[PDB]
Order: sequence, then structure tokens, then C-alpha cells
Amino acid sequence: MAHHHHHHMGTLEAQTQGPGSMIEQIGDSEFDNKVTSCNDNILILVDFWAPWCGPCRSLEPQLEKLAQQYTENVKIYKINIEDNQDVATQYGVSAIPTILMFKNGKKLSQVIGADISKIISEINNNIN
Repeated sequence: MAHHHHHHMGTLEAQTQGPGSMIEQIGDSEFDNKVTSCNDNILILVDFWAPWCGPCRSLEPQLEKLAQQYTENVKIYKINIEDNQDVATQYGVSAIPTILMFKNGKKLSQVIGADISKIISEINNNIN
């Protein structure tokens, strides 16, 4: 059963849809503005990039799977200022990519790597 192979070959984006669906893109000056000041108790998931997660390679991220169900309870945001945020250094993460979970101005959990079993565990912990 020992299956375990990631791919840090690079990144590949193909956001055919975004503003209005569930995965929105945000910038630096509005990052904290809508993420940290979020008092709606909704679960915000900010992610860096998509590791070849395109419809012509492997469009199968955990985010879609759960967001499709929990869309009204979750909001995924592309952190445009990915080139310069030591938040990853704060978490001390070394993986591609990484997703952080915010709610009520609080930090709940963070998706490191690609472990569906783990992401469902942490996400379902903080939402219904």
C-alpha cells in the first residue's frame, strides 16, 4: 500500500473560473483586509500555486473536492504576493504548494502537501 510520490517539477495554473465560484484571487493590500478581518466565521483557505493542477495534466486538488460541498462555508483565495511572504517561514513549511486556513481572525489549520485524509481531517474539524 506504500504509495507516496509528490511532484515539485514546477507550477501550472489554469483558472478558467474564479471570481464568483469559490476560488478567488487576492492581492497584498486586500489580503489581510478580507482574510484576517473576516469576522463572518467562514473558513478562508489561502493558497500559493497549483502543482501542475491543470485540466490537461492533473486537475484533482483537495480544494475542489471539499469546496464543491462546503462552498458557502469556505472561500479559497490565491495569494498573489507569494513571492514575498515569510508566513511560510513562520510555519516553517517546505512544500509546493501550501494552503492556510483562517476564520474569525484566527488561524485554524494549514494544508501542507497533498494529503486528502489530512485536509478533510483539519477542514471538517473547523466547519460542518
